[PDB]
Amino acid sequence: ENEDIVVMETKLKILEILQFILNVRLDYRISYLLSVFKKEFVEVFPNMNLDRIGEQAEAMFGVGKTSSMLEVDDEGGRMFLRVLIHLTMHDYAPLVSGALQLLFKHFSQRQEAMHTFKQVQLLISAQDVENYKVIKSELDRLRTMVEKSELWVSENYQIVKGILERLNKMCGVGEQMRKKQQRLLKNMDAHKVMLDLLQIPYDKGDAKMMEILRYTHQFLQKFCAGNPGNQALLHKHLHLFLTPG
Amino acid sequence: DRDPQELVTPVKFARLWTEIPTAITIKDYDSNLNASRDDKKNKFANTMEFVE
Amino acid sequence: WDYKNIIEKLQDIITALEERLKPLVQAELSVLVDVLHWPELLFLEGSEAYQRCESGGFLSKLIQHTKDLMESEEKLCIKVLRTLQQMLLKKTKYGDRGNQLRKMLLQNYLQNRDWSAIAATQCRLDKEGATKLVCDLITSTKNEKIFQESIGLAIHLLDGGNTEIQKSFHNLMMSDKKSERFFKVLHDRMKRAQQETKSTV
Repeated sequence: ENEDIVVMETKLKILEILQFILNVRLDYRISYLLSVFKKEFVEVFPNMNLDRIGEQAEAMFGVGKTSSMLEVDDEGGRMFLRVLIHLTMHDYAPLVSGALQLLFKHFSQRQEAMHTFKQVQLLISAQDVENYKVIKSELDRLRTMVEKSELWVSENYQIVKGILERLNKMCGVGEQMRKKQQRLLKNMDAHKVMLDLLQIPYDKGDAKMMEILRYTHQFLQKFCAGNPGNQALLHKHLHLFLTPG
Repeated sequence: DRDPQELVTPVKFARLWTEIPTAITIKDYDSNLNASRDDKKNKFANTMEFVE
Repeated sequence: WDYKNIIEKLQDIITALEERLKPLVQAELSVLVDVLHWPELLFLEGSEAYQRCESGGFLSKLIQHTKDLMESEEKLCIKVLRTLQQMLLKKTKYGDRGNQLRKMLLQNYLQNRDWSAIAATQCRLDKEGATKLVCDLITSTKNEKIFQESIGLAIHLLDGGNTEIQKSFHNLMMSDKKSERFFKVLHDRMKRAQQETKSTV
């Protein structure tokens, strides 16, 4: 619509690129955190100095010259900040939205870094990494299907039941693997997705999708075995189960 | 925009204990994926240079 | 190596890092608020952009965009509303380390160098349309969090019983053709609250 739409989009894409670059910088910071943590663990365990770790974390946020290369400008962020301020004053709506978003993100580097570091998941086994990847794929597929369930609430029944059966079969093994996988699923909020599967509006009698609910419930029973934390988290949603059945 | 090219996630949330190094540098951070980046860039290396 | 020990140490380091950097986060947010307070200082004095920032054009654009983006970017609207709330809020100390980080960041970016101050900030925001922004969102918000943030921002606008802000609020109420809905909105909540009280009593 704008007479200079080409230039509008040019700087929109430029900000797109810069946000991607900030994401890569955040990834590098997270990797640095994990590397220093591993170094501390190995040196201590072939106590740990929390003060030195905190000093390194404080330094890497641009406070010292040791993190200058991370900074994306030669003016110490002044050029980037001025660019964002100028863009926020531009007529185009999405350009101003992006400029404001980057401006807010640039003054919240530390909180975002700690949030992401908490979101980081550590696995010592490569087979555990593959298990995490397959669980993530299954959870994403089930979440997408639940989000758009009006189609099946033929081709969307077999896949759902197979995913549920695979998750249930892989959910429980021994006792240590059970706890490990319970914690893993807890981090990815799988319980929320599988609870969203129970709120779908369904007819009184189907005889086919019922088996799905015959499995979705089962997993929740295995998600609480010997895990008071899972019981507590699912207790906040206890009003869902207060239905005749 | 073709089948060989695929989108990438800038931030990775799954990490492996043994793969994590004691210390990390920007050069090493690039180097981990540099093999894939180089073997895929040869097709578009000239366009890469022209764009820069 | 022990997986349990590694996980416990990871949790411990996460907690230590989170605890250490909280005042730093507060200082960074305060630096954001200060930058919004004086956008012109960043720009060159002779540049026309500096004049526009001094005139308040940047804040007017920010408020207009906040009103426009509420429909799509609710999170951004909440963020900007909290930012204005902090702007009106008095300066706060975040510890020696937080104070030092605040000074360093302000010097790096803002290189260029009281109830009365609160009233001045309130009148400036009213001139920029902050009162209009809160009223418009409240009468046109379907999100509870946005309504709460707008009500808080309006409260801060009227904090201290500023006569000018009250007059602007009243004038907007008379002039606005949606004011009825505004009242309705509040009224509706009131009714619900009453019922909720009667539900718990």
